[PDB]
Amino acid sequence: VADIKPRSRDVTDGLEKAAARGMLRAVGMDDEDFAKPQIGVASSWNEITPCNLSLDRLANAVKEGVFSAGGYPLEFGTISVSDGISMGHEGMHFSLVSREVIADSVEVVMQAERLDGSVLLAGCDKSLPGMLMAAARLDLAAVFLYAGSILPGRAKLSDGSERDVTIIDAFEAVGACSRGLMSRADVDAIERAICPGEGACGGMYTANTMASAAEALGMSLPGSAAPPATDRRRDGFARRSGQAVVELLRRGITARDILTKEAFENAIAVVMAFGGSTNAVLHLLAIAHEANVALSLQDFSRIGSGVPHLADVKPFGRHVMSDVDHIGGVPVVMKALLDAGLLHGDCLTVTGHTMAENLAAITPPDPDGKVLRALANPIHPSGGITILHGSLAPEGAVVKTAGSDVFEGTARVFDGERAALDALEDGTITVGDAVVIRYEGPKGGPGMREMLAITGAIKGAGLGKDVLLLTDGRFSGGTTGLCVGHIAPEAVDGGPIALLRNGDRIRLDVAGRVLDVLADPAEFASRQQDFSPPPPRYTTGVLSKYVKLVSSAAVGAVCG
Amino acid sequence: ADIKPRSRDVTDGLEKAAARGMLRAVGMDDEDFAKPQIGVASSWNEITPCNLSLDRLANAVKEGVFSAGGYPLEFGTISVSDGISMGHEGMHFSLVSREVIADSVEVVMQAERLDGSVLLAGCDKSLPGMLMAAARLDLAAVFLYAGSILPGRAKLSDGSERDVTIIDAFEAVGACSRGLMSRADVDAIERAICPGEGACGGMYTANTMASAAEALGMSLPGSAAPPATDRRRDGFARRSGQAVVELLRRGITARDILTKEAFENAIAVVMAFGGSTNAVLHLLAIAHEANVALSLQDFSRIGSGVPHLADVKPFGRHVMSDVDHIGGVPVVMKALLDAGLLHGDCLTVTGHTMAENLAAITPPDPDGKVLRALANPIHPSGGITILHGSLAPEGAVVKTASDVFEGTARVFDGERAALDALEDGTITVGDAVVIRYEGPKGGPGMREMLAITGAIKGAGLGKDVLLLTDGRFSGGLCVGHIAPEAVDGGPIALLRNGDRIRLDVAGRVLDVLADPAEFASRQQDFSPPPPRYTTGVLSKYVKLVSSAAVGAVCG
Amino acid sequence: VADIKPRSRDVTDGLEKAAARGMLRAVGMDDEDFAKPQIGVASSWNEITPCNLSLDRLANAVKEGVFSAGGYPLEFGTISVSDGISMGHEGMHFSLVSREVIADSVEVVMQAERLDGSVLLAGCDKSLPGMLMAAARLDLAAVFLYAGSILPGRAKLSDGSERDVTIIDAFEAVGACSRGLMSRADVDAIERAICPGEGACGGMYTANTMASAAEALGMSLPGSAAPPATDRRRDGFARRSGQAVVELLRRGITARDILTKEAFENAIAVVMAFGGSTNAVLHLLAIAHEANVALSLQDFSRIGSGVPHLADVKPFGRHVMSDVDHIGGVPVVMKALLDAGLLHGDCLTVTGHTMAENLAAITPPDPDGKVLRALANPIHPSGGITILHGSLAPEGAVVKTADVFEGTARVFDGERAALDALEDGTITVGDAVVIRYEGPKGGPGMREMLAITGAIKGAGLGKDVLLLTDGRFSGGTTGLCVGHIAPEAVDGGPIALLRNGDRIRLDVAGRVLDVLADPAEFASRQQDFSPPPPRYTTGVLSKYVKLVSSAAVGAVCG
Ligand code: FES
Ligand code: FES
Ligand code: FES
Ligand SMILES: [Mg+2]
Ligand SMILES: [Mg+2]
Ligand SMILES: [Mg+2]
Ligand SMILES: [Mg+2]
Ligand SMILES: [Mg+2]
Ligand SMILES: [Mg+2]
Ligand SMILES: [Mg+2]
Ligand SMILES: [Mg+2]
Ligand SMILES: [Mg+2]
Ligand code: NA
Repeated sequence: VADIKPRSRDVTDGLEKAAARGMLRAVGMDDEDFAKPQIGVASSWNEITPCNLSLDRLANAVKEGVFSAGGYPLEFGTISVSDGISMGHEGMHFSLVSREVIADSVEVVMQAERLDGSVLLAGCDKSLPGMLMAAARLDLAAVFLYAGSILPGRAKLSDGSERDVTIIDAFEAVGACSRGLMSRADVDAIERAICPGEGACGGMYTANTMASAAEALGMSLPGSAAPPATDRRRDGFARRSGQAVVELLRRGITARDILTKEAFENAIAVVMAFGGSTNAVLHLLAIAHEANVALSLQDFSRIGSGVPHLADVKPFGRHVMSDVDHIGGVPVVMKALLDAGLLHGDCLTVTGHTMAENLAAITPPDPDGKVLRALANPIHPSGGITILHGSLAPEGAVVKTAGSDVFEGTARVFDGERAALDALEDGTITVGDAVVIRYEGPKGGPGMREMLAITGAIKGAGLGKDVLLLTDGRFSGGTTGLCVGHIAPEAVDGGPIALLRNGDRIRLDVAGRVLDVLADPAEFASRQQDFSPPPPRYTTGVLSKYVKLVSSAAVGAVCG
Repeated sequence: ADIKPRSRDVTDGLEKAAARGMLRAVGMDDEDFAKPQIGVASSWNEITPCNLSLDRLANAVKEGVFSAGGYPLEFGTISVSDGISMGHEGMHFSLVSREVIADSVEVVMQAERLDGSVLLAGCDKSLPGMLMAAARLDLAAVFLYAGSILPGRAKLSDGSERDVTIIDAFEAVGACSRGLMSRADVDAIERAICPGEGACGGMYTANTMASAAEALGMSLPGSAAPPATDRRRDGFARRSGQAVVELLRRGITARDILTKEAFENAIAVVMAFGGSTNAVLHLLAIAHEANVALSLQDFSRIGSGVPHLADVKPFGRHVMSDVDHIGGVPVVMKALLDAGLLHGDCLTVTGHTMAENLAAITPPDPDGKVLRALANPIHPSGGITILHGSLAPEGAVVKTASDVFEGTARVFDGERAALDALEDGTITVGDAVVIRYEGPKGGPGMREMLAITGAIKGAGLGKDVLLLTDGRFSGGLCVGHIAPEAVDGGPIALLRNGDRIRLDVAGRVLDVLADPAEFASRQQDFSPPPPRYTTGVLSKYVKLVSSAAVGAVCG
Repeated sequence: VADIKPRSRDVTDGLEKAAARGMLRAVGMDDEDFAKPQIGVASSWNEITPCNLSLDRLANAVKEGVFSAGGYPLEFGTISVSDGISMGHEGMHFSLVSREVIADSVEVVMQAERLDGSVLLAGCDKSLPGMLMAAARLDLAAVFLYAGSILPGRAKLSDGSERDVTIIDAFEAVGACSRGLMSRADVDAIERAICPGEGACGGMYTANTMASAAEALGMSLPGSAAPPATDRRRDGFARRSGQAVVELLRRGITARDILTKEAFENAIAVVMAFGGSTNAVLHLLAIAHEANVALSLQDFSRIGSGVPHLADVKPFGRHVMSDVDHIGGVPVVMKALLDAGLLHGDCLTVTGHTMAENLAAITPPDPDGKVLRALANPIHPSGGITILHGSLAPEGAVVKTADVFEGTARVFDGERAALDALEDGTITVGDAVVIRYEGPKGGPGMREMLAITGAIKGAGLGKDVLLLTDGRFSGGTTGLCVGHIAPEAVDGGPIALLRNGDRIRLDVAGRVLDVLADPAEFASRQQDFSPPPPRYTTGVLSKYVKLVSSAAVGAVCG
């Protein structure tokens, strides 16, 4: 039978623990509490971004649930950054490393205090995988709860027209204004509308994709991802999350009993079915690594080839998470995939029951057909994300799936985004070019920046469907099937992307899953002698440490 | 000066429409884009009493920043309990918390383009973690302490009444296991040691570093001493938010304040307070983060000229609330300055110098009981002694509560083997007890070991044996920080059972008295154990951490 | 120059104030804060209703504003009830009395602590006029800030239809279900959608009406009413409210400098233009009484005559307050009224500037034409509200209008007797149904009855019967529902002398409500009138009944 106190007997039990008991009294524990499991309630609450604002009330509601189930909760805090506020300046270099700092933050507190289990609360992009990575690493009972999505805003423009707007509409408005196609007054109108109050980005970006993936991994209560941050149903999910973690301790269940290979395959299938963020490839690889579970880029290909793209969601589709909530949330996609034999029903979850048993209990409706397509009428018969291999990316790369044709182009090679933006401004990027931005990898950037300026400018210059964008970094906001990221090995590791020179020919076959450089292997291989990595830009502090310890993007840019 | 050295990246120009749009959703309006943005970094949590006051104090810092025309944005970071972590595997995760906290503040401040910070900490390692981030960022930064816990009084079965704390609970446990105290009396002490919010009241790491923060000029003068439960801390909080905005108006940043001279002020004040040996490790690391040259020999030099004045636990009688009653940290600082043992011209977070601050607040002279006048010291020199010599070529640290101490080496790989030996009677009077592989890499995490110090004292061998480690000690002669550590093939790794060790306090020497040639002939036989932690924060820490001799810095 | 501490030198200055200073240190004041004005921040925050949830964060942002302007804020709390959750049970008798308890609560703290000025924060119906009454009564610098409106919720029905719903839709769902016209599943779908999270009722009920009235009185910052509770623009209005109260102290401005006759006329005009709640009549009469300003039911008639219904907003219209916010909020209505000469521009406000000066500074757009109509194309030519007098209501009555009814009286002592007669089939087409002993004293608490209006409406009798009370009515019948009949039955008004068979006439155009029995015989019955004994002989309602005035003067307690 499970010990409901697998760690906290180190601080509560026996003559020798008098000093620890004396300190725990001073945070409120009394005689009756020392026999209870201790639950760490880790919140990335802050006011530096709206994404995290709901986590204060939700952590409180988690503590109420832990108490309701006979546990003792202890709240603590960790950082997040704003993936939105950090865009367009030096802060973009500090987004992905925040993931590592959050996972380490949770590990250190849980290990130091000998807590038995956790509930982990996150809002903004990198804090979700940061928490899930800590949960995997610790292999204690753990429940993940999301902040919830922001509500959509509506801009009134100068011509009397109106549009629903989000972050991307603010960046695009700036671009329209710079090309003389939009007034500064109309950029102002969009700015005032995009973010009304608390909640993470409403589109299918990293936060909503990973909140959906956490339901799919069985690490969040089914139905918990979709209700908006402002919606008090989140409070109920919070109290039930605190109750659930105490029951996992009673069962002797830990995070690695839930994070099995099959649970990761269920996350891949759900992310493929939502046309989730390509960032979910990086994060799910990293979470598998932290859970000591074998997972490769090819597992993404294999599962993704069998799962249709169903969700018509921003940024590439029409709808936002509040619309997915309205038609029944993530359980609708999970039930559709289970009924089609595309989900492992027998995966244990944080309910203490299997994915199939959870879905039987809540009986989601069928896909509505607009927000989530019917399985027989999908956006694409296979996954919303495509994994590539070939001579340019022998350790793999990722691209959002298109309808389209094969692309061949003459390589145009840049060390960093700034160089490519300059070349675009000077007219040296034209139809048929393959634009290659290298030294943007985990080590090269450093931090593997999500670049939005080059995709924005290519679209603005009308070159959206005529140019191929390729990077060892990441892209946001480009044309489906024409922005390739995560090219491994990255330039700093002397991968083929580092050997490229202006004029080399590149071929991308998305349907055939191939990204090749057309140069004679022998001739191409011997330029290897000339490769030299630029010296690290950041020689002190968190980014200097990151560059020393970080792995390839091909295995999730893990540091441990 | 430009009052927005950073935040123009998120508030200014056409291109910042998206960042402005998100900043409106945390409550900023049109008039707030022109204001400096202050990160208010709280290590608040409920896992230890040390951090409980930080929630209301963060709120008061925000009120201060608003009152001075800034815009504060609160965020959280971790802290661990140095007390609750004692006696189990959690002790391996105490020191590394310092590095995670420093990184966490750097990440938020760099990602969000904030102009300055107010940094709030309670428990041992969170104070140096915040100070290291401030030094590393080189923006306007003010540090504010959670404040001390109130002392609790235990009534014992024998009608006795004593003020008790963590060490009193650990000692009670030892007394009870040796049949010299009832379980009833152990329970009475348990119930009294921590009544509620505030850090340890003795001159442990937290109070030492809070005092050192005033001495660095990084905290408002007088701010360290008021207890966590006292509402004067709220006024210091509001004045801390006001102060950071004024630093922006004057274009002052942390490295303007953290000069070599400020570090020598901090060492002076720590020596005078009988401060924790942990302050050696933390000030070396904070200087490294400020790009300021600071070495163990700097500690020895300042320490030679600065007497121990504070009669404070654990060595003395009083706690920080007693220090508060008689005028707090500025009383020690004025006494040192008057004697020419403090640099008066050091710029501080007030925008004025240490001398100008002390002139403004006119602290009283030492009271004679809680703080001694200079002519009347507890010891004529600093409590913290720096050693070198053939066993510690890169340095070691000992609290000298000044003769030659010796022993035949009894050598253990980790604390457990030393305790097993004490239990088997194989440790006797005159032994030099060496616990190696407890360094930053070896432990890993350079534990502050309490089990062996407690067990030796409990066995009556306290004054009869020498204690030596490449890790750290709490309670109890106890030599720590021995460098290079065992994992790096330092002399401590070559020691064998029987080697003669000599500690010479006067000469500042810790020697192995082996023939140098015979001793060096042992190097070929050394091989380090493989890392115990192969995943997570401790596998990373072992890969990056420096020698304790330069502060166990990671980057 | 005005003393910026008109009250707080009683607790900070002089030898005798040593104790008071020592206590203020313990809430955080240091030596420098004793020279600052002290601002009471009064929050009706609670969790008993969603209406109040935003007030915790907004009270915090008020404090930031006070600190930003050199004041020292001290937060304290008062009650509020839920006008929604109180509906349908004995709790309804405790709604209006909460207004008086809230007013007394703020008076007590402000007078005890010698605070210089206040920011008052309210969300649910009765708490807004409670706070405004306290502000008028104290005559210190005061700024009012609303919680903000709830967001609209979307129900998907078994039908496959989708509706935006709120409380009335939940109560009508229940009526439709018990008459076999809606499934239980669809009632549950509506229940789940009506209230997503924090905020007050989104329609033009008492809260939104009084929040709009507060902007029109000059007691709230212009544009502050309309932004939803969940919208962080409310935080900016909170910080500016804290800044505003300190600047009122610097200028020596107090609440009665702002609450002039002209400002109440502004409030009446804005309430009429919004098709606002008839409860606004009761509360604006009470606020004017507390402010020592002459205001009568006749003023509502005079101003109401000249102001058209502009806002196409629930419950009458289609839209909710978030829609009004989208098109530029209450300032759009106030500028429209100012330009048409239907607003007094020279009224001093909590900005320290005039109503005209404020609207010039923020330049609201013109009415959009859908949510807010231009005056050229109003919904109704005159105000939604009609004031009546006559032999049945000598001290007046109030009816929501949109023509001449004559009927035989069917008389009930209390709503329950009327509901029983409807189920019995005793209430029929042509009846003038009289529910008496529901006034301030009679009820007690002048309940807003929804059960009889819903049951009559459900029974298809809406257009066929006249509903009359000395209480209040909530919801329409799609017919005529006359409230506030004064004097009330307890005070031996005509309503108490009525008997089964008397005839009654209601002439909306004539502003008349008459009992058509012969004067001489009707008077003859006064000798045998005996009021029932108070049901509540203990506690707050026993004290309320002893002190409350006529609804004709706002049901004030003195
Ligand atoms: S920026 Fe935080 S979730 Fe998008
Ligand atoms: S345990 Fe936290 S300061 Fe002592
Ligand atoms: S019930 Fe509170 S505003 Fe309607
Ligand atoms: Mg909280
Ligand atoms: Mg992102
Ligand atoms: Mg197991
Ligand atoms: Mg707080
Ligand atoms: Mg310590
Ligand atoms: Mg400088
Ligand atoms: Mg509050
Ligand atoms: Mg009401
Ligand atoms: Mg006056
Ligand atoms: Na570049």
